[PDB]
Amino acid sequence: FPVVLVINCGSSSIKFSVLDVATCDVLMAGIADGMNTENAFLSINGDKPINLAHSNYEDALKAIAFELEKRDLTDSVALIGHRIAHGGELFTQSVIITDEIIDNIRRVSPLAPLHNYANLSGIDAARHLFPAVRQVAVFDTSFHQTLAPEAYLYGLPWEYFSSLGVRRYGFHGTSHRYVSRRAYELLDLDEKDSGLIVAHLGNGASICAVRNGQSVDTSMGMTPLEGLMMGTRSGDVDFGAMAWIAKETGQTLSDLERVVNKESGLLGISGLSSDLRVLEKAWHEGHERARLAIKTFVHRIARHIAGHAASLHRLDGIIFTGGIGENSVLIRQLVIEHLGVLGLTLDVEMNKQPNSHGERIISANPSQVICAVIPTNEEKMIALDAIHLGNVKA
Amino acid sequence: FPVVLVINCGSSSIKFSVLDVATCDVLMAGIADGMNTENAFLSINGDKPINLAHSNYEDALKAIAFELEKRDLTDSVALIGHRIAHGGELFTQSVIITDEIIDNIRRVSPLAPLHNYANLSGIDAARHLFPAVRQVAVFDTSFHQTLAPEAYLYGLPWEYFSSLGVRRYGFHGTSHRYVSRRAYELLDLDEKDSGLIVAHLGNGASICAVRNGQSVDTSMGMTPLEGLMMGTRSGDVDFGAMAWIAKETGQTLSDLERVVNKESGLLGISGLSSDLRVLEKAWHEGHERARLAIKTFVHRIARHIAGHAASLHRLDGIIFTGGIGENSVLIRQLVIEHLGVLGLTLDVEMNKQPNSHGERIISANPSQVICAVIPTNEEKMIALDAIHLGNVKA
Ligand SMILES: Nc1nc2c(ncn2[C@@H]2O[C@H](COP(=O)(O)O)[C@@H](O)[C@H]2O)c(=O)[nH]1
Ligand SMILES: Nc1nc2c(ncn2[C@@H]2O[C@H](COP(=O)(O)O)[C@@H](O)[C@H]2O)c(=O)[nH]1
Repeated sequence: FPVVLVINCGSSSIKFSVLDVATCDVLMAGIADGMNTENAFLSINGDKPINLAHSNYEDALKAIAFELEKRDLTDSVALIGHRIAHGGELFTQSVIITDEIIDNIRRVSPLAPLHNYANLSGIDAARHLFPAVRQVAVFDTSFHQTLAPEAYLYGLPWEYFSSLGVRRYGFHGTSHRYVSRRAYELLDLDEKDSGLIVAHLGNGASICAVRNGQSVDTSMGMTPLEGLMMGTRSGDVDFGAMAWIAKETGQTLSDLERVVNKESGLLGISGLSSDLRVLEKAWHEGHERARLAIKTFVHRIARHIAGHAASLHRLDGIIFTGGIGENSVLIRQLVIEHLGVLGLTLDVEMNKQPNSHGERIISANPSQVICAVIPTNEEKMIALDAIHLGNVKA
Repeated sequence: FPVVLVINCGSSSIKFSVLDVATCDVLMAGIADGMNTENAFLSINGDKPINLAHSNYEDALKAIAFELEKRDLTDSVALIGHRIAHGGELFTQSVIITDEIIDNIRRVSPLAPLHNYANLSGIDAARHLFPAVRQVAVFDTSFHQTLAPEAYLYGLPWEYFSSLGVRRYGFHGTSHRYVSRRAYELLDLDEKDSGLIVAHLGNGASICAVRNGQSVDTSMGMTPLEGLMMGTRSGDVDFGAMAWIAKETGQTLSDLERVVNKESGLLGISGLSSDLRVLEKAWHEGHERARLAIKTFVHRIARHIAGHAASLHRLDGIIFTGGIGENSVLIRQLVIEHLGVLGLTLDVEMNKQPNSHGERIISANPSQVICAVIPTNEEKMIALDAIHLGNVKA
């Protein structure tokens, strides 16, 4: 009864999951949170908060690995999937990890210094602890390499693209990929004759146009800072204004990189929370700055959704996913309210239902376009890729 | 037989026109080009290139004023209109120039140091040379103050908006205003029940959503650097990428402000020209970089047009204007080609015709939305405002 191990090595954390090959069901989940710090803890299911003080990426994985042998799971780890943040232009699909892969990942790491270099430390540690186990590298950017130049190029001088590698890459590729695959079934569509818009909304957020199967436009840019206004992230911002602010407050480019990435967004406007559950309540309690933060949020999502639709020959569906998209009744309706121009009519009884109802249509009959919610499973997709790559003979 | 004098004091030039009150027709046009330099010339109609060596904003206007008395026009200058670049949040409409106005213009000048401070020098000089003549200040930003916060706020911290005044303002307001007014007549619409998209495309470029008469969304931001990719201007650009480039080439914020504003855009990609007539030919001659520069241009216009439509309850028309929009057959069709999602069908015989045909529908019957071209007249609108403000008793 074989399983697949899934690893995501963030900036300050290691998120892991164990899935069954037969069912693709989670049999264990956990997190090694607060990495590299004076005190680092491991938490499986949120039941054991085992401390490890000053421990790094390798030492954590060793602790996690023990907690699998402790539960007699070591001998069943058939495959190991690794979430990779930035694949650049070198990775179009999912691959079996080899020296060539590690080497190519090292090459593109310049594009995302924080995330990528942690992923490599997660690969190397897994390479170590699991020898005969075939490993797979899954890229958050690969789904997007189907974009045309006219859609990925920036309005900057060519030198930057050809020499320095400056271009739009877009993120949440695995989420946008999975969600769209599922969307073909639920909406009874033809992948080769389809036009979808996928709104991944949560911690970080992006839109993606999926034409006839492939990604043809996405909101996030070279970094995850472009597109929609997000939790702590500003979203689209006038560079002439950023350069102006630099001249006023005397702040540096590095200073503003922090403000834009960590102090801006939903938090930035509200001066309250980078979280909807709070802000949604704050509005109802009469807070205006929070009401604006959400109206502004909603507005920028509708602008991009409708804008991304221009990359499709015909619009068939609009899909919500991520923490916010799946769970938030209000933002869903507010975003449709805004996109009445496309002849969208929402079925409020269908939109009322929580995330327990899973995959669900939320639009009515008169509506020109079908709306739906599909819970993303970044983990399931990583597994499926590896299970497929398991049949491969290297 | 009264006339109106129109003045536009750019960074390095003074563009002027003389219009008849009865007909709103141009009776004289000219330019004082290459200002403040070692040699500064004046050119009426392009017939006399009178040099003035080292001459400033006041001395040029004196020379222009003589060339009106020389043609017996001084005694007929009933009104003087002044193009003002940046009105901030203080000016919602056109006004008669008074001390209070000059004072308020001084207050908002921080938002556009280059343009605004030249406009004031144009007002002061005209104040001088014409005493009893009533003067009018017309703002390139005023039409846009009808925007909701959710549409003008940036994803930055609130402090910047409330204290520092950071927000979207949008430009080409007079062009977007005039064009839309005309569009109601040509398309037989009801201003109070209308939804237009106006694409001003030329030197600099912007889109504007006009719902039930008023501006509800525009592409340009606080500065004229946001929105579409333009001639020398980059357009929308990932700030995470600009901060990344800063870390690579070691360039400063001021360095990049120049690259983005002057070295980027159509010129930036092509490495050839900041002008379409050339690039349109280059493509046909087999140049790829120019072909991309235009495909990229087209694409970013369609993204914003469709995106701005989300600010309308219903889409009735799409309007092209400016040097590029009025004159370019190809870009018009390429932009419609891209916006097939909205059910746009273009009548190519109608699109073939040059700018001599003036105001003209270019879409067919099957098309869900009417397309049209309307030649902007920033000057005529400035006059009309002043002629209206001429009836006012101060
Ligand atoms: N309205 C609402 N928002 C939620 C709920 N659960 C999570 N969220 C939002 O989803 C975000 C987390 O996104 P995630 O990391 O899961 O993609 C949080 O900012 C939070 O506000 C819920 O039950 N209701
Ligand atoms: N294709 C084409 N483009 C033109 C023509 N005249 C002007 N343009 C374009 O319009 C731009 C000038 O915009 P303007 O300053 O008039 O708003 C130039 O970049 C130029 O390429 C024309 O006859 N054909």
